[PDB]
Amino acid sequence: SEEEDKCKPMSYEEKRQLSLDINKLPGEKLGRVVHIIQSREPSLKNSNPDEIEIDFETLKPSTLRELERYVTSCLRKKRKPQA
Amino acid sequence: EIKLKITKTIQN
Repeated sequence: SEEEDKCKPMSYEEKRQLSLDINKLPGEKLGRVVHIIQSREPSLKNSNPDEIEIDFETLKPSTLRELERYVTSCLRKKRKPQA
Repeated sequence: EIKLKITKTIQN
């Protein structure tokens, strides 16, 4: 319950791999993450939804753990509906 | 210095 929103930041390796794990999500699944960051990080909700600007060094620790937790749920499966 | 330009949701 509180481990997600009151989490500590992940390392540079993990943040970078998180950029890579969202890159793995097919457009359908991907649209969630683009939305997640934009929803949690108001400062980048000005980014065009087609070309969203994510700054992994500014995202909240909970944002990272929402992004990672969500994508890993997808990667750890046969994620080939639109890919 | 890490930026993720996720390019998607483009209208078709």
